This record gives sequence, structure tokens and C-alpha cells, in this order.
Amino acid sequence: SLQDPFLNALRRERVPVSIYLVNGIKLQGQIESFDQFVILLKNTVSQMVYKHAISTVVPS
Amino acid sequence: SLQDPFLNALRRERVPVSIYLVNGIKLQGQIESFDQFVILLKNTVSQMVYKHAISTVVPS
Amino acid sequence: QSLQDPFLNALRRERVPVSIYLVNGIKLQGQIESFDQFVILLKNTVSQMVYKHAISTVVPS
Amino acid sequence: SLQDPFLNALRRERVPVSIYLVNGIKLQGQIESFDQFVILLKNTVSQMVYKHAISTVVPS
Amino acid sequence: SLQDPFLNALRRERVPVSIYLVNGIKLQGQIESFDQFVILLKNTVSQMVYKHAISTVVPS
Amino acid sequence: QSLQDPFLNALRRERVPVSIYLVNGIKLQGQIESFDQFVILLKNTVSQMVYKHAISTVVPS
RNA sequence: AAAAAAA
RNA sequence: AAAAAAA
Repeated sequence: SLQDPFLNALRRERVPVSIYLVNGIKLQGQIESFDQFVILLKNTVSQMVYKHAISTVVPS
Repeated sequence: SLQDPFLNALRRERVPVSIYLVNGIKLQGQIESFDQFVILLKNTVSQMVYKHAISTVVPS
Repeated sequence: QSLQDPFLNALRRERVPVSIYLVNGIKLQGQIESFDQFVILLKNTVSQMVYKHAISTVVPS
Repeated sequence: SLQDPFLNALRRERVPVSIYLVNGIKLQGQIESFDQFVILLKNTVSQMVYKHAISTVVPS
Repeated sequence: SLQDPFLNALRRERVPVSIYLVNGIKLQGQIESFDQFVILLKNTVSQMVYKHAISTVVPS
Repeated sequence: QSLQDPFLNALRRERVPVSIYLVNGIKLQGQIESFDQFVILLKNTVSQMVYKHAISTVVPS
């Protein structure tokens, strides 16, 4: 698996990320955690993002 | 699984939530219940939202 | 589980007017006639088979 | 258990149908055959339609 | 299955095809090959198209 | 994936500039760094993770 | 087929 | 959240 090491590196190093959704919308924050189906993305608030809705995850 | 505790905390504490859909539409209400495939969001009425149609779930 | 089946079953077994919003934002209206694992039969003037994968939300209208 | 008898009746009786795609596009033909993932839609020329791209099937 | 014999006939007989995508874009070419998840479409180049992105496959 | 793996392998091994069209019409460009069952790592000025479910087509640029 | 409408 | 842009 490539997801877990990629996402964990971002979380452990607390790098600012952009999550681009499939609808073109760009979410920004830090990766708090993730499982098989979701990523929790945090700024001032934690939100649950469904991977099915994500196109890409990119360091900001 | 991160999904069940995230949703259950929202449900159990009656948090006002925003559910953003993959078509960019924002729904608002409280998480009434959920299962493997759907979330029941209650404002004036209970509406069943398929998780496949959801991009994000956020406290409002 | 399970919430989906009892929610649809009550709408069906009570013949309640519903709106089914599709993921593209089109709103379909009528009554839940029937459903299975993958589809919902929506009865109006003509009865139609709606794929669940295309549905965002089901609500009483 | 509901999808297959529905599609089988349209096929057997050669019912003119509309297949609305998830992008709103409306295809018209009669259902030639179908399997788990696709439907063959017949008009002048026959075309294979992926179910994942279909929203609804309705007699025309 | 009717999908494999449908695609196989197109490939074997080198029939010019239109592949309509879920975003409404129309691709044209010959079916070079396919597997469970993708189709290789040949026009001026060979391109790998994910089936999940495809609405319809039609002889042109 | 007897077609998918050799196609991506050749682009990665040969460091071929690629274009990835997403299902929403947006085109990404870069080189394929690696890929697995669900994602492609695409590298340009940075490495980004692209979900395959969001991809329509991969082609050499 | 808008390197991407914090919706 | 155009009962639906044969694309």
C-alpha cells in the first residue's frame, strides 16, 4: 500500500496539505488521521472527508 | 474505523452538522442515525443521505 | 446496519410522497413502490427504476 | 431480485425506454440484453451502457 | 457476461468505436485491449481509459 | 491487472511524461513515481497522490 | 476533457 | 438540489 505511508508522512510531519475533491473544490489543512474509507482533515475544526470524493492529496 | 466514533460523537452530543455533497450542495441538521451506507440527517424532517453522495461531514 | 431498509420500508408501507434527489441535483417525485439491494422503484404516472448509486437523498416531500 | 425482473420484462416485451445517465443525458432505445454491469441498448445501432453511469430506466 | 463478448467482437473486428465518458466527453478509436478495470483505446495514441469513467461504448 | 499494470509500469520505468485526465475534465501532468491497487503517485514539482477512482484516462503527453 | 469554485 | 443538454 502507498496510501498509508504517504498519508502518515504528511500527518507525522504536520505538513499543510491540499485535498482536491472530485468536484474541483480544494480543501486545506492537516491530516489528523485516516482509515480505509475516510481522512480526517483539521484546521480549527476536524472534518471527515470521504476518500470516494477525493481526486488528489498534495502538500500545499 | 474512524467513521463510527466520528459520527457517533456527533449523534450522541446532538452537534449541528453540515454535510457537503459531491455536487457541492450543503445540507444542515443533526445526525439522527447512520448505518454502513446511509446517514439520517434531521432538520425539520428526517432525510436519508447515501454516504456515496457525501464529500464531507463537519460540525457547523 | 440497518437504517436504510426500515426507512424505505416505512415510506413504502405508508405510501408517503417522497422526493429522491439524484447526485446530479435532479429531483424525482412519487412513491416508493419497491426496492432491492441496488435499485428503488419509484411509482408516479409511470413506474421507474432508479439506481441507488445515482441517489443523494430520499426525503418525504 | 427487483432489478432483474424489471429489466427482463422491458427486454421480453421490447418496450421502448429512456435510460437517463448520471450526467442527465437521455438515451433512447429498447433493452436488447443486460448482465451484472451493463445494458445493451438497441436502436439503429446497438450500444453498451455501463450501469454505474445510469441514474434511471423508464418506459418511454 | 455480455460485456466481454461485446468488447471482444469490437477488438477482434477492429470496429471504429465511440466511448462516451461520464463527463460527457466523446472519445473515438479502436479497442486495442481491455481487462476487468480498463480499456486501451487506440486513435492517434494508445490511451488507458478506466471503465468507471465510461458511460457507453458504441460502434461509430 | 493484466493491461493496467504493464501500461503504468512502462510509463514509470521509462520516466515518460504523462497526462492524467480526471473524471471532472481536469488534466494533471508529471511522471509516475509509483502506483498500487487504488492510487498513483504523480511527481512534478512535488509528489501528489491521485486516487484511481477519480481518473478517466492516462496517456503519455 | 478549465493543475483543480472551503463547498 | 432545472422529472433529466443521443453525449
